[PDB]
Amino acid sequence: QVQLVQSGAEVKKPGSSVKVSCKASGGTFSSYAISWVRQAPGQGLEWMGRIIPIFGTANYAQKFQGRVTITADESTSTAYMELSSLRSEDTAVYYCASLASYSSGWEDVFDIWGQGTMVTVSSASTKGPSVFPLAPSSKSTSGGTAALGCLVKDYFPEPVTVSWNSGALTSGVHTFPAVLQSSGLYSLSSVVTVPSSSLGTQTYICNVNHKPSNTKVDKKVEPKS
Amino acid sequence: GDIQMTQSPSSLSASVGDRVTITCRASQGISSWLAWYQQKPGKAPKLLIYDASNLETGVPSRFSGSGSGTDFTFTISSLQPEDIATYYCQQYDNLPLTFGGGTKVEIKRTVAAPSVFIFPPSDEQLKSGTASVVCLLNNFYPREAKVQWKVDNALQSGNSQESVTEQDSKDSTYSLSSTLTLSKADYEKHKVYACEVTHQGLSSPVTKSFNRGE
Amino acid sequence: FNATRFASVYAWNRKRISNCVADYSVLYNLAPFFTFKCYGVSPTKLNDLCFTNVYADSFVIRGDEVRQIAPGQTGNIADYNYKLPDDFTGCVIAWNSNKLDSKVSGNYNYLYRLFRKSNLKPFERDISTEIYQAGNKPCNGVAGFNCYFPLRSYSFRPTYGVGHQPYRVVVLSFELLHAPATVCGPKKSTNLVKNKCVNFNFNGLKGTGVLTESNKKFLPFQQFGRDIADTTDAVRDPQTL
Amino acid sequence: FNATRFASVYAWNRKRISNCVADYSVLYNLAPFFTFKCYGVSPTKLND
Amino acid sequence: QVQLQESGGGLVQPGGSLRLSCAASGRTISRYAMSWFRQAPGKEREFVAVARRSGDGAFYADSVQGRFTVSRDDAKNTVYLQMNSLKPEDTAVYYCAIDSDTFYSGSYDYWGQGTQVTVS
Ligand SMILES: *[C@@H]1O[C@H](CO)[C@@H](O)[C@H](O)[C@H]1NC(C)=O
Repeated sequence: QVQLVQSGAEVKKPGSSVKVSCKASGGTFSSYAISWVRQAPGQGLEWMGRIIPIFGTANYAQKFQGRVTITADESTSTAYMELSSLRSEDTAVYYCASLASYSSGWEDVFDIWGQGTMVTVSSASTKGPSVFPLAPSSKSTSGGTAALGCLVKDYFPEPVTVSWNSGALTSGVHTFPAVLQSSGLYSLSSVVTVPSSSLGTQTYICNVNHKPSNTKVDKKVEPKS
Repeated sequence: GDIQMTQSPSSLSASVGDRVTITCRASQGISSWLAWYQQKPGKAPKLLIYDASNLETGVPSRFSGSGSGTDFTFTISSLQPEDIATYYCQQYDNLPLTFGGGTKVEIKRTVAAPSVFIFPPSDEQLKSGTASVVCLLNNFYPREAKVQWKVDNALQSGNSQESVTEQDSKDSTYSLSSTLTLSKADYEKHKVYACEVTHQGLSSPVTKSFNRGE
Repeated sequence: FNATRFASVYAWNRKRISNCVADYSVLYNLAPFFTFKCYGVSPTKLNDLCFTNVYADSFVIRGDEVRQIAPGQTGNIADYNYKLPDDFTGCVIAWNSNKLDSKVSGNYNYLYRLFRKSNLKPFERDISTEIYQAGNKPCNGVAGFNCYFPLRSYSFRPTYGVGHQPYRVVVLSFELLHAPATVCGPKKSTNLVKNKCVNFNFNGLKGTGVLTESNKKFLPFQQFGRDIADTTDAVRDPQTL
Repeated sequence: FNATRFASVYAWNRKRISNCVADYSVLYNLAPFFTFKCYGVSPTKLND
Repeated sequence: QVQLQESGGGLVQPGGSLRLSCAASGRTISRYAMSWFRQAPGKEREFVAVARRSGDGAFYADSVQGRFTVSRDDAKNTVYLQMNSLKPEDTAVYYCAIDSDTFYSGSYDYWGQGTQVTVS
């Protein structure tokens, strides 16, 4: 068997340079070569360059020539790629796949891929979130149920995880994709629908976690009339 | 110059069990050096068709493809629930590889009316000197619907942000929300906040609003 | 011949051909079939012969390197990637494929070894690519002057001259042993004339004589008899046995 | 190869040789020479 | 304003099939999709079907998906509708409407004219 494993998400300011890696395991390194693919939020795939470590030949896409550099070694059985002078547009996911079309029959089709590595470029730095519940109105209730929600704001960087009753409540739970402020801080929203009679009699709480700094936050939700 | 591919149509919608097709084209006739990928939202791409007309190991017979020269076609014999993803064509006639624009396919269903809700801000938020109002559309279909702001019965624009979700795998519906933001002074300037909605399955436009004292 | 994906000179692809009616006019009639060299047989006579088995080997090599694809030759291809028997009987067909198998500083699909511990036996194949050690030092990785990597790529670039342009080659190995014949030409079979001096052609066995109902008990596996001096004394009819 | 008088890549040195025996097992293959590579011609052909 | 008209309908027998048509002239036929609507006497509106520019199949609500068929004719600026095995629910007035939004996936509902159906 053959597998590739990538590093965790990395973040740094615009104008800096980002290093990424992905372990190569199984089989033999002499039979491996690596590529690099991009996936920024909300569109399709994109390709950066190609390397054959054992042949020493590398190539980069015209839109990445000079800015990107690819290296690999057999002692660690790993490939390293670097990009310099990041723009805000460089916020994307990095993918390395066992290189393709290298020989008789194997085709320029990426067969085996890594798990990925998210990178974002912003002027903000690591800090915790701000949380405040929503106050749903009684008159807005429909179908004998009330919608409850919480907001997470002013945090950076992602990931951020949100759950209701620390995961004990899942029916009617809805969450929206995050957004990025002009200040460089991310935001999130989540809601849950429950019967108007169950609330109050049973406690409902929204739980949040900013894993990059591991700040645990939980807060209660209560409608008003 | 670099070879650029065009994928048509850009979007698709078909119910489970229906025949669907996807096409990808190149500017100049490539020597059948094309492949196809499947990528779930945020997941690693999966190889399905490697040669112009061959299937990868373990790929179901549900998938097939053919084509040569400039234009190629990718067909599925029967759509299935797992098919909510984006498929990309990859051309490798020459090293300057390009990736297709990607075709997004979703599950078709019948019209579903939205559930409409409105959120007023809380005191903890107001004490920061800023205020916001959130309007919600939940579990509706087709794709999108309008959300409009009519604070003080007067239309407003440019002062709100919107976020939307993916397809709901449990019922193939969608949800949408809009968030209005204002400063405390401008927040107090107004006296009525209203969110208006219009959707295909509704008998008439829907309005949700609240006054300052409630 | 139309296989869009040909194999490298090393780990060449071979297809076993049997039980077919072979028409070679579709091949040598085409102009782009640049070279049609046959050993032990002529291209004109192929359609009139029968073969017990046919093996079709294919690969991609340099344009000037096709000289090495011949019996008893010596060199990189003739010794370490593909060697033909000295008494090889068959045909070697090659043609240019630069338009199909070339990319500027690319075309890494086709690989070839440069040296081997021992010369490959005829029709021998070696898929392994393990690092070649110098013998005087145990090794597990590439180390330059020792621990060599055997395989290397042509790197066909359209800018190359004809001497280095990729050439698409196929080798048709034939076996001319007597019946049973699995591959035969499109020659039409006539009626069986008996008890008369006639010219006969039994699966390419041409001669003149009188055909008579034999009374010698051939075993089921025997389909052709010989007398003293290896002369053919009896034969079983391919149409009615 | 042991002189190290090259001192630069610009205006690199070149040599022509005749009437000798080239023992490549020693030439350009002692301990200091860490890496090696070849193109077109195998290392064995150098000796033979 | 934009003109519009329908044809067909009228008294029918339950359990049969019915045809309807709608057409327009002198204005663009693509940027707004042509849809159908229904209204029971003194009750709320119900959307029936609509056909887009691409003509990729049909589109229905819950109550009409299993009994209706729709089609459009760009070369003639007309649209047709189908009903199979009419039911007691088929005592109502339909309407021909345009999804009045420029090249939009959704729609703004506006109806120009309608006709009656009555199962006897
Ligand atoms: C030879 O082929 C013909 C035509 O198909 C058939 O009628 C006949 O039985 C065959 N004879 C033998 C011995 O196969």
